Amino acid sequence: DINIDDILAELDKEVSPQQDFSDLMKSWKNERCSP
Amino acid sequence: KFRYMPFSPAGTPFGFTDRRYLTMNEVGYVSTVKNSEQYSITVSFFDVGRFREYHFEDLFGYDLCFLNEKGTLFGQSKTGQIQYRPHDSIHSNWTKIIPLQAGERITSVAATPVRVIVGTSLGYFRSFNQFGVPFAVEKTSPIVALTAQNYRVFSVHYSQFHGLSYSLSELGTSSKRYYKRECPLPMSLPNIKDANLDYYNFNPMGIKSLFFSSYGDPCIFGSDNTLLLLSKWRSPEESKWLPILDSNMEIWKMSGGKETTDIHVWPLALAYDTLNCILVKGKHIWPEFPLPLPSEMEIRMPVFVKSKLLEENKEIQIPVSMAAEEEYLRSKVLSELLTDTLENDGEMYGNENEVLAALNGAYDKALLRLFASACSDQNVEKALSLAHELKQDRALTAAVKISERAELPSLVKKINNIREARYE
Amino acid sequence: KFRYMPFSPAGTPFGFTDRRYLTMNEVGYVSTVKNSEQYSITVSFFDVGRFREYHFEDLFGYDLCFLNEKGTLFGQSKTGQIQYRPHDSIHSNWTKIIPLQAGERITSVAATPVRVIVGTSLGYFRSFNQFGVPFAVEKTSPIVALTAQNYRVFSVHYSQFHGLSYSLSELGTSSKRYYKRECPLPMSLPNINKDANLDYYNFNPMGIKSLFFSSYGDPCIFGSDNTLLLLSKWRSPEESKWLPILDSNMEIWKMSGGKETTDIHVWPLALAYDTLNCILVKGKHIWPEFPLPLPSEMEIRMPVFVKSKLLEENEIQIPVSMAAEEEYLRSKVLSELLTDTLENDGEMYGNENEVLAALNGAYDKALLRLFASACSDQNVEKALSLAHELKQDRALTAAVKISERAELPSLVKKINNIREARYEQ
Amino acid sequence: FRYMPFSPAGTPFGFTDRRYLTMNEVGYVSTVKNSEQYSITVSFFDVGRFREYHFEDLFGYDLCFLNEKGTLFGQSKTGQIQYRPHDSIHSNWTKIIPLQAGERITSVAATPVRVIVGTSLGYFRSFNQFGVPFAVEKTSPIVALTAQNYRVFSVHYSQFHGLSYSLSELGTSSKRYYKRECPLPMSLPNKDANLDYYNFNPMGIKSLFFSSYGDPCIFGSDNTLLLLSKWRSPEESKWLPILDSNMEIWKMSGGKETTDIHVWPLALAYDTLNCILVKGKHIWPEFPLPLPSEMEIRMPVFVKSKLLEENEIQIPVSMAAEEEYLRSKVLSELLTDTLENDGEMYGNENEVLAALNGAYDKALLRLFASACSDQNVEKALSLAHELKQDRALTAAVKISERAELPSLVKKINNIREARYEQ
Repeated sequence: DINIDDILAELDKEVSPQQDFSDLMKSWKNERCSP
Repeated sequence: KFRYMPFSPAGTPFGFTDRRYLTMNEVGYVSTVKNSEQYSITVSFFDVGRFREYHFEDLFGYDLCFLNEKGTLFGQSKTGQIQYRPHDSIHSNWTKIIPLQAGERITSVAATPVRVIVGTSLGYFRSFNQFGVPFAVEKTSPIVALTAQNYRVFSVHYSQFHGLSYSLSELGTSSKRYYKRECPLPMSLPNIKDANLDYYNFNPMGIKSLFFSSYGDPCIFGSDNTLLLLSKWRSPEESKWLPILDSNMEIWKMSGGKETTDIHVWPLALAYDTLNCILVKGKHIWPEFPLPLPSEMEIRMPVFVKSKLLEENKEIQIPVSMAAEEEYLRSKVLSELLTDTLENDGEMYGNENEVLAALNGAYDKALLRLFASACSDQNVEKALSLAHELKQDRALTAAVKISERAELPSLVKKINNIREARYE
Repeated sequence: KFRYMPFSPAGTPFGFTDRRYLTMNEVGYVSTVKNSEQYSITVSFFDVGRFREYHFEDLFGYDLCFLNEKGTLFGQSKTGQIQYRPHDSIHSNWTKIIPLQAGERITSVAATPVRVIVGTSLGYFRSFNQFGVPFAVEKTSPIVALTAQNYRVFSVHYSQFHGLSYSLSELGTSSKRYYKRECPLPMSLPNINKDANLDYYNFNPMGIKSLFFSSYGDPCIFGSDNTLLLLSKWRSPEESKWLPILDSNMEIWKMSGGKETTDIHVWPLALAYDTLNCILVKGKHIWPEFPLPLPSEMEIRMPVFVKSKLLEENEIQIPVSMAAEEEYLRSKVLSELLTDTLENDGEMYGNENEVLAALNGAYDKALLRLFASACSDQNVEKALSLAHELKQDRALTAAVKISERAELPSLVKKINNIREARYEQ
Repeated sequence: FRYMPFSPAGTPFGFTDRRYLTMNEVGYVSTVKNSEQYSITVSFFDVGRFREYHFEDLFGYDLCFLNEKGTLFGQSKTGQIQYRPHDSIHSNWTKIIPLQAGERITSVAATPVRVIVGTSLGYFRSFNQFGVPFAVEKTSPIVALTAQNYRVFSVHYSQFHGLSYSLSELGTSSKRYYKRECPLPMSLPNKDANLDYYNFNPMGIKSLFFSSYGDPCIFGSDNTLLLLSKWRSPEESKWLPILDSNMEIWKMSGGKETTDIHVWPLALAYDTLNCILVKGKHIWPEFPLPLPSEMEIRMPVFVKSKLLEENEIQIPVSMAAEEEYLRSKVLSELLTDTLENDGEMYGNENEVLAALNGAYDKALLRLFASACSDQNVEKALSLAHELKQDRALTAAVKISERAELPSLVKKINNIREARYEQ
């Protein structure tokens, strides 16, 4: 069939404390294990 | 030959054991233990913040029960004893014997914030206010099953001389109203294996449960393991039963086919679009005392042609045509139920209009995915008939874009006429 | 496999006695004696002061009958001959043949001052004016019993493919209305699975003893369960509901002293407001004998009583609280029925406002006895709910006085809140 | 219960490779065994508007329906359906429907707008005319279906529900059910020539259709045509047994109680049933299909014993006047109901109604003359109350003068005054 997933995407499209905590977790995990 | 038996929603038999459930629903569950010559009853709740579990020794051997927010109602089918127990215990308990002729039984009981209701195998329908004052006695076709939610009462009637039928009421503190009285019910009865025969000796109607949605729509789940919901019940000339979930089909699907058996669905409540149920496993159809967690099944409109799925799958993957058909139909019926709720009853939480908007988005998306297949076969008329169905003009632009990419200028032209008509 | 035997209200078998009744009614009764294999009709009346008896030979074998104020209607179930005989003779008698298809019977017939109706075992509903001109033909579920009053017709249907059901209809000037339309009927059938019972239910397998309108035009029926059902609020179909307003078997059990008598039976005639007019049959055969007992009466009584309490707490003497319950319910239902009659039909006898006021007095008095019972247990919530059910200020202040002597001030405050909220209107 | 497939006026095989699937106003459909393949023929009675064609069927379609815009086919056991427009510029389409274990399709129906399928488990599935599924609903088990424009008329039966019907219409805003699973007053059937048919169609519903003016009808095992009058107001609706074909066959057979001629219903068109008269051992039409024929609608007030006492059979004039009065009354009601709600269908109806009310009064006047010849004042006066036109009231007055009955003159003059003084 004719694919339309991009058409549906352009229709469907119409900082955070949680990301900061996740970045802290990433920083802690990277720091602990790196030389 | 047929026999009348006491019913309560989602209650279970004893079987080989010495304990069973009297009822279970969105509020909680009730269990009874054959403690030698007397019965230990435990009333347990799912919201343990609002309600505290309690238990008592029962010397009468109650076999009927109904549990709601304001209190528990009990009944002994053979002797006519009933008892009501408010949950706060600020209002008193009370007990009564209702009169039974020889061989008559209470077949079901129910309760309401200003009423208590008892129905019998000879069709007497006795009403008491919530403090036990007798208020009325009707006679109807025998009430084989019965429930309420808030003030809305929904009952199923049966006899060899009237057939299977239902009634729907809204009793209230004022403006006491009846929506439908003893209309025929399209549910399927069992064949009036031995474990099934044991259950149907306990419950000959095969009504595993009977309840209301969270938004107050009547629901019933019969021996065919198919959930039925009465849609547009508030306007009786338009009402219709929707088979919103064939649980045998969805069990066969989620198990990956294989004619999967010895797994059964035991329903508790629909919530909004998602049947809470215990999934029982093994030969017996009903749960054991350590009540498992009530697993969730989303409703599925029964459009799934099993042979087509067997051919494509020989874990099951669904063709997008079938998936979009089910998506379009499910989103339409759910949007209609939400619209009728919000018009007549209004929002109970603070997000139902937002849910309805999101659901309309899913509806138009399903229509576009079917429109694409119609355009792939270059069927201009089928595609145009689908184009009329879209609710959002903003989404109807996608029908234009698809018909352009399908090189169908006739579809583009006609859809542009609809764009202009919708703007105007 | 069922047999569509002919039916008429309160009619009886022959049994092994060649004298039989075709119908009985508040007007009178009809009987036949099978002399020389023809049928000497006898038509009799209970208010002899304005109707003459008369006697004649039916040579056709009329086995169906209806008796009304204005005349009597007959029918021969097999051949379809029917006959109308007015009770004066300013109007003529007349006779007609009705079409029967193969294997069909006329099942029942009825008449009023402005209509005549016939029903058959293949469900044909045929109707005529009082002079015998056909006015309509219609097909329905197989009509197995039938009755009528004024413009109103109440019919009962049964088959293996429709179930027991009923219809209620009324002729307007322009067109007929159906209030109820082959709706299921909550009456019990006889136990098809005792020799007198088997005789009667061979004569009448459907087990209806009689079905009739009240003195105020409410449909009623009396079946094998021996309880009088009345269809309340029939004037508003969505909310109409059958009331079992009398268990005559329970009342016979009471009057015989709490005794399981096999030897007294009630045969209905008509619901005159508070009372069922009836014949109290006695002995083995459960239908009236040739010398009729006089038209008796039972008061209607709601079936709230239970034997297990009547036996131990008590020719049986009712406890005061259980009596107050039944009085409350009976007053409630009759008050509603007369209110609806007054709103819909108006005064039919010119005194119903006073009867309704008397019922409301009995209603509030029954509630006051229940209120005293609740306050005797100091059940505040039950008593206050009962106080909401009272419907006149005199009774509300009496409830306050009963609360005061119950030393219960919470009720005193709350019922005075009711009083304030009501007299401020 | 058995739940065999149904289609309007279809027939069994009966140890014969040919059978009919449907018969209508527009035409008929038939199929032939072709080894394990089937041949199918679609044939038309209006060969001017439509064209006959064949096709070969590998699925074994046994349900069918024949709308003027297209034919619908269905396979009862396997659950496939197919739609074939007559304006073949519109594409055909095919859909496989979900059938559960032991389920069968029991009926199908089609319209210019909507396609309907019903099953032995009471699922009631709807599609638009291009095969887009528009709704799923559950009912008690469907045993028969028919449709016309937006309107749908279904029959249901179950051991746990009895025999019943629904009448529905798809409004643009919403669907409406005028009557919903209400009990249906048709007789089910009560030997081999009967058994061969009732093993194919155990309900004995020979056909199921709407009138030319859009009122539902059914034709059952009793061979009586039932029409649902005043269906547009359920508070007052009536099933009228407007024609007993056994009486007409007996009348036209000179009073012979023949089992050698039967009628097959095709469709009602005002005062005439289109039908096929069929003769011989089998009660259903055979391979060389006879021409369509007509019976006038004639209401069942005839008494057989009285007619053979009177006597081709000739009706005594009073009985004839009764039948004509009764039929003119009910048909006048149908025309008024249709013209008030649906409006003119073809533009002839408004004059037909006036002529029909003339016939109504003309029949009542023969009854009035009969009463006045018996000198029965009260019967005659009630008959005078039923008259419509002032010409008819004055004719009744002149009859009563001719009957030397002046009490009727005074009374009917006062009725005439009561009408014209307004």
